[PDB]
Amino acid sequence: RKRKFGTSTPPKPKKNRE
Amino acid sequence: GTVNWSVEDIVKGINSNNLESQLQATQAARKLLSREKQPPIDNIIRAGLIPKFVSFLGKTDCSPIQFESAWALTNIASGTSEQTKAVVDGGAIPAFISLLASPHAHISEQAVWALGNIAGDGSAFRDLVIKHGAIDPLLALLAVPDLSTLACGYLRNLTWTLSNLCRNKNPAPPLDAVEQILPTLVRLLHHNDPEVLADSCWAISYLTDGPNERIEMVVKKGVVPQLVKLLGATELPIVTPALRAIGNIVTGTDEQTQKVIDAGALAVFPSLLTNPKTNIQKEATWTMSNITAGRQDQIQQVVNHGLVPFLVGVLSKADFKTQKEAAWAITNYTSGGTVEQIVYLVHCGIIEPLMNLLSAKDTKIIQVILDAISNIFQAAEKLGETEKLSIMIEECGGLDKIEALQRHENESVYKASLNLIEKYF
Repeated sequence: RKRKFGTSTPPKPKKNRE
Repeated sequence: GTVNWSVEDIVKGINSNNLESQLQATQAARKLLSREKQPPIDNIIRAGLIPKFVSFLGKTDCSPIQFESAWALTNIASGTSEQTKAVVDGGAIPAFISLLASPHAHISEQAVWALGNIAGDGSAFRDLVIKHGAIDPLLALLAVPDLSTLACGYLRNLTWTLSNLCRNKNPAPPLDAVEQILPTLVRLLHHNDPEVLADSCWAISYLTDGPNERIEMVVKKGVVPQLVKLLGATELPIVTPALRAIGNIVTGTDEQTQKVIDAGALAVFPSLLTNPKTNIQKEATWTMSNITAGRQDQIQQVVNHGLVPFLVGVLSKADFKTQKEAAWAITNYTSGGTVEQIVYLVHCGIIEPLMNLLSAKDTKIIQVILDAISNIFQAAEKLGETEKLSIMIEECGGLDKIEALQRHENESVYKASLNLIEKYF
């Protein structure tokens, strides 16, 4: 009966350097 | 000097046979690609500039053009998968890996950043970055007695790139790469910088999302106590990934879940289950649902920590998704629990909120609730108290709900509701 999965948001996959 | 150039002027400067003119044009391109709104990435790619930047990456005698081209390519690789692919197709991966050993910290940092973007595109480019040999020099950059001697931004970028190398799951990262990275990840997980801690926790959460063997690789390193500590942190950016990792771990075997329990995690769930952040409440209730799907001694640990009233609370009032997770937790509890544990659950007041939730329009939660009711009724049977539970379900208005469910679209709802009405009512 164990069910696997599927700022506080997860880190961005990509990041621009401004 | 190099501000607001045209792509045509940049091309003219880069196509000149003058290294200094090429450097000025490359800096102009960097400044164009680092502007606030609408950087002309596609126009830069169309002009054929990526191979020139990649070649500039190897100009050891002109560190400025190395840095400028690394920055420009980093910003191109930060865009669409096609733009990142354009950077990769220019041969940038091995060039950036070579730059990882530069004596200039800002250039090696930019190389780390670019590889982070490339790996963050997805699993194929992640695995390609790994195949080119990025992990060894990346980890060498962190091979110092004390991480506090490194610049904060440098360390944060290294941590983020490593976390991207742990990310994505179709396929998951190569097992050998995960084993090679894990010790440094534990080191970072014990660092004092909140951003480093957050990204390290996110990497651990990536690595724990999958088959129980991956969970085991992570748990064998002894990180669960630190994860529980971070679960107790005041900063939500740290609590969120720590809670994700703990939930992932308790989706595994009963022994891994027991590792989580022995570390003291349950003592934190009174707060998590009442946390003002909806996502925290939802994921904590999901974690609880997977813990209630465990052994009877683990359900008993849930009971001893006083968490059943908190499950009643979440079931009574919360975002609907959290209430669905709580329904799952209740059904697992009643499926695996002793008769005494189910009696305790009823004495805490689960029946009324369980019944009030049967008016939802989501079929899954209705099935889950009806199955929980069946399990509680079986416990009552074993106790010869079926009629009393019947009366309780009638008083709070659940009988009418079940009767209405007798005429429902889904076949399982139909059957279960009619079985309940005909066997207990």
